[PDB]
Amino acid sequence: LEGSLLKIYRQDGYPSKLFLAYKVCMTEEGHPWVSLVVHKTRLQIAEDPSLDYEYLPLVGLKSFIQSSLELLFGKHSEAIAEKRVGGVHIVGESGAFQLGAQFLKTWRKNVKIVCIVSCQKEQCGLIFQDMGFIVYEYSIWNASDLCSDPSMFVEVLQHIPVGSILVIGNITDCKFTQNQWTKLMSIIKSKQIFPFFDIPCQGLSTGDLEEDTKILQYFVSLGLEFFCSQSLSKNFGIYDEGVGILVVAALSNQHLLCVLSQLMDYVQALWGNPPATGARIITSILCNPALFGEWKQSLKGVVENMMLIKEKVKEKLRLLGTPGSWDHITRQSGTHGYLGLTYQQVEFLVKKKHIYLPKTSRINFTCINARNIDYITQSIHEAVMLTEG
Amino acid sequence: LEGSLLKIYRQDGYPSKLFLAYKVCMTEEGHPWVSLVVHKTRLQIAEDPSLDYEYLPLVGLKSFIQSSLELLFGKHSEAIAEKRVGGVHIVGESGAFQLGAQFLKTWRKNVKIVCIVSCQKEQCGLIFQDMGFIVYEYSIWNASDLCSDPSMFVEVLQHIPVGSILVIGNITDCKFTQNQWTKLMSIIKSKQIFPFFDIPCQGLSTGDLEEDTKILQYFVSLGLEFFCSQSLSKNFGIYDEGVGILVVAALSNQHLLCVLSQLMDYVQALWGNPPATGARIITSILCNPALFGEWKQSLKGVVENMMLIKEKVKEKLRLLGTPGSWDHITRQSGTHGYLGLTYQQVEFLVKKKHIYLPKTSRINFTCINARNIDYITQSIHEAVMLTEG
Amino acid sequence: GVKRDRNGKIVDTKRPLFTSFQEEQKTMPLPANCPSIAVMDVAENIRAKIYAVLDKLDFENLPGLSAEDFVTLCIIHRYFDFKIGEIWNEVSEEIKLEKLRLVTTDEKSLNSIIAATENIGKMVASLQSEMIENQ
Amino acid sequence: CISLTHLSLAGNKITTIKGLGTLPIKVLSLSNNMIETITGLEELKALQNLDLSHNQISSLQGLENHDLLEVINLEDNKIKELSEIEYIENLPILRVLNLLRNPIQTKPEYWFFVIYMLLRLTELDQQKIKVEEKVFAVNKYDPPPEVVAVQDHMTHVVNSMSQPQRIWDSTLPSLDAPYPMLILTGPAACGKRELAHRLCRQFSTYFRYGACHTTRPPYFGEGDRVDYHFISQEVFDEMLNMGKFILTFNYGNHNYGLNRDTIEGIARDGLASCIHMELEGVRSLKYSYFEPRYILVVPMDKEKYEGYLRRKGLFSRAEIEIAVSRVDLYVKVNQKYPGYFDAVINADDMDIAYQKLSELIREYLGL
Amino acid sequence: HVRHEKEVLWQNRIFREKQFEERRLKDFQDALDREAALAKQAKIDFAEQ
Repeated sequence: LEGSLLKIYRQDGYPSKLFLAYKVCMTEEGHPWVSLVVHKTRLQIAEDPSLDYEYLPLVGLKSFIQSSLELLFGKHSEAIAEKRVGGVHIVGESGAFQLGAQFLKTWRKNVKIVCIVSCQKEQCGLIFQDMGFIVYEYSIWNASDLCSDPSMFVEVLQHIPVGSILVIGNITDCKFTQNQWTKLMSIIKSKQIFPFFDIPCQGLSTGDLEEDTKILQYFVSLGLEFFCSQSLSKNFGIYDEGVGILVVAALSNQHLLCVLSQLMDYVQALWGNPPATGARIITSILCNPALFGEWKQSLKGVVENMMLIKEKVKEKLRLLGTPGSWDHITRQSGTHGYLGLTYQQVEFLVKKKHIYLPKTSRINFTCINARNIDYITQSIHEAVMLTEG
Repeated sequence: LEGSLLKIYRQDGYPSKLFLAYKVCMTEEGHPWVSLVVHKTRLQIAEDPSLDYEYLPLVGLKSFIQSSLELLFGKHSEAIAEKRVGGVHIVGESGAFQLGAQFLKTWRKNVKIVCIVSCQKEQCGLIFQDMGFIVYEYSIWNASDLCSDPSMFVEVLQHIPVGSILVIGNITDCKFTQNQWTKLMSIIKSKQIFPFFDIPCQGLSTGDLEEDTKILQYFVSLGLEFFCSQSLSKNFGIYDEGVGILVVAALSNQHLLCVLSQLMDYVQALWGNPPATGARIITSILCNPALFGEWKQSLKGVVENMMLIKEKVKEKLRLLGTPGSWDHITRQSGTHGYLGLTYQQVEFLVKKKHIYLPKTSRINFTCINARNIDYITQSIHEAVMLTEG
Repeated sequence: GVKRDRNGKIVDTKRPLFTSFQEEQKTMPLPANCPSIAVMDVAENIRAKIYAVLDKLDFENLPGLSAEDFVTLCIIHRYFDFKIGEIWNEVSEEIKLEKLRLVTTDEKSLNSIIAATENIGKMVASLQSEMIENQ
Repeated sequence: CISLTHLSLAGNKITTIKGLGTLPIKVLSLSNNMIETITGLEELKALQNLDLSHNQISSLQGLENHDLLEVINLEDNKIKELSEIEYIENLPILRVLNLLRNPIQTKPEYWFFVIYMLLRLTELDQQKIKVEEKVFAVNKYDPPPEVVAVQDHMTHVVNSMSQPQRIWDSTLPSLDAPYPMLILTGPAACGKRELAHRLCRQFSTYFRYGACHTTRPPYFGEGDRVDYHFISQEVFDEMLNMGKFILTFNYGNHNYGLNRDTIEGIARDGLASCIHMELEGVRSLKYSYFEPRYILVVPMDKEKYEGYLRRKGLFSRAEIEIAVSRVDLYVKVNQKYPGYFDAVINADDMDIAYQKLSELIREYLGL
Repeated sequence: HVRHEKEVLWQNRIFREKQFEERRLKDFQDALDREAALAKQAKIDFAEQ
């Protein structure tokens, strides 16, 4: 892992150096933005310092785990009555895959095959293949779209062998059309395919949990066998504490009990007891209706800020005359989105303008603000005209 | 799982039921033992207005790292700095075991031999047999002396095969001499035994943090290579935090960096970020002298609560007419130890007195209190009468 | 065990305060709870306390001036500073065997300290010879 | 000849190089020539191995435009200036450098300055630059944050020791209950000094303010020997040379330090002391054994503090941004280090800050 | 007094440990940056030819 962006940005001396990919949730200035509910959250955690500090079992402090269970289940649906759905405490940004991929590999012996998205493979499938797996890839981050594209997705679905697993990760760029939903379902039915999903940025992929889970809501209404990978360290955003959950769906209660037993074994192996600080911090924002609702509203506001930054970057790049299509930035959803830059533009930025971002340029648009975006777009336009000309 | 023993203890309608066996350190009110410094530090932590909302470091907190290394390797240790030891801020408590197992299955997969104390058979066997490692037992616990006897460890020195993964349990009572220790390592080094340690209760095992692992400091002073697990949140008072630390030891300096080159990818693919907010109290005592002292007299109060109360309970048993002075109770190090009671005496406790305990007669001495100390002594005494004879 | 000449003259400028016990002692780690070389002495001496009691009674202006009185007055007066210097010197000697390598920044401060201590000791010896010549 | 991957004209009479431009000349050997400048080469990006030894070249700005230049050989030339060292420092690929027999080669400051700037160099004048050597050159040129603080404190200790001393009143016999001391650290006059004065106001029977010293003449509004000991720079340096200083911190090229007698005077009576502190002084204090109650006083509202400093009047334009950066640095340092400070209180409002300080004192002494 | 300062500058051995720690950070990046630029050298040579 070369975290060169932030470190070189900090170690640089250019006065007008600007970083566009801060790892955490941002204000208009580069501060670790929090919802106005976090200030109250810390105060309403400190009212109970006389605790005896009882351990978290293999299931953990099931207040947090259960609250996140109703979170990922959806506090608006009825998949719980089917008693085919469960979930287990994970830690950090990878425990969800560490449980789900391991379980699927171990107990779907006939199914050691998945077709995943190559763009979000870096975040999802790398952990998925960390559990000893054989993966087919649909690289739907098209050159023309510069975002996840359902075309090659469904195209690979057509050639999927009987008895495979399908991954729809943090690719909310694919707001799959209803017709594509039906085509996906029809191809899956004829081959007994197991859908899989990963939204580590619930409330950040599109702004709200329900919108992040729209096709997920449709799948839940369908009642399929699917897992829901998620990391509350990225959606609520405890990157310091690093706590999340995984959610499992099945077709029977005994299968769900087997899933729960195997995942409890995998929890005892991986970490034994989940941490409590992150779990309780997440509980404080989940259970309280005021904190939860205002967190949703403020996170939607931050996501709309991100969308505004995407639109402004696109509009200023097309206004200055910079070659190439720019609506691809707006095609991308969530705080992650490519800019379609070449190596030469990136190297010119790094050298002369000291703006650091990869060739793929999946920058966090919450970092850019309406105050420096003019200079940023001017520098990008200069880089493009001087490097590609 | 077989949680049904404590579960039926909880279901027990007997008012004088006493699960004197759960290993966690207690106050006499039935709460996990907390100190006033804990509530105080919770109070000052409550004043934190702003947050650094980014990922916590994976190596550990600097003061926490220094404390862990000086406790596990010595106050005057040299292996601390030139990467002859290791400290990694893992997830939870079982994260160290799972990272070590990943390292084994990646590099040390050529050895599937494990040598342990019999009390660690199922415990470490769960993790080892989860990856296929064969486990071999030797009972260095004495069923006659009712402690860990050095003599069958000097026999186990011949029992142990060559080049195994040695998991260490309660070797505190296996009190060799310095020359006997040197003979022990001469036997170990001649057999290439790679040991694996775990010290989650340093400070209350013998009453001193140095004496608990003084044998480990002298181990690393000889250039031994071993992994270790450590936890301090338990014996401090903040039990629920549950964030341990993986501890490595070796001789080669660059090889630890080479191992870290893969451990970084491991940790990224497993969790990414564990929490450390609860560790602020830990450092609040372990760093400042006044709080360190005050919590040390709190520890001495706990010491009087088990081992001095051990002596007073034994004297009360002598007064009641209990045959044999149960000196082995006081001789057992730590807060946990087998009583030597047979199955039919544990069953008497569990049924007539509902003083619940595992089938090995291993109770937790921090559960012993002075409130109904008469009842506890009477229960043990009548158990001796009706079941010993 | 402190040694002088056949008349009571200082015979050292580097470690004249070393008694027999300091000379027989070397640099090794201390026992578990046995106090250090200086702790038991300070708890059981009247050496540094004479300096304090003379300070209580105007150390430098009292009747009874003589060669021996001058020598003992100078020794007792400079004993505090030179004993601190000797403590840091024995710390340096223990560091010599520690091998627990410190940054070289600790070396220059020690060099300055030992230079000042040696200058003080040599000037004290010269001033001893000077009062002997005076008498 | 666009395909020209290499060029070599060693030992010729090349006065100045021209025409090459953008040629992909990866290796260029032009030793034993009459070359005076480095013209024409600047755009030879593909030039990684350059040899211009035994020549008459002085200025080297333009070889740094060889974004790929890895090996440079200009032995026996007329190079004397050190500016090219900073110029060739901007080469992320320069790994080997040769400058022997040059007049510049005579001032080993060139040597360790190349070592310090060019951390990316693996070789300088035919030796391999070592691991500890590069940061030894670092500690030869720039003063490190923690390490210049360390050097300042060590020099303070050296000068304080080198003079006759006495049993200090500030050192009380009770180890766990020594002379009560308080330290409030933060940015430039964020009210922390005013907070200490307010503490001495209400807790007049408990505390008494301790004034730091300075090299600076009295600024208006500050009482002499009450807020700062407004002595001259020469007296400031001398009273370290006389063995009375243990710490300094530099503001506007003016140093501020603490004389031990200031603590001795207040401790001579028995009442506690409160002193406002600052970052360099805090570093020098933590390197020492001294045991006050460390308190960091910082106004988190950086914009409010910015406007407050701008409206304070006595400060120029650049004096506000430095203090704001120090505010942010203190916030990050205290929020990243567990068990670091004994207490931290907001300085956005003096009233809430003083309420927190008062409750902290009351819970300390159990009043 | 100096025992504390002796131990504080013992922690300055972390800076002495940092001596090679950030050499590693650069020794395998001071070669890759040189190597990364070679990726754009031979692609247009025969392409132009």
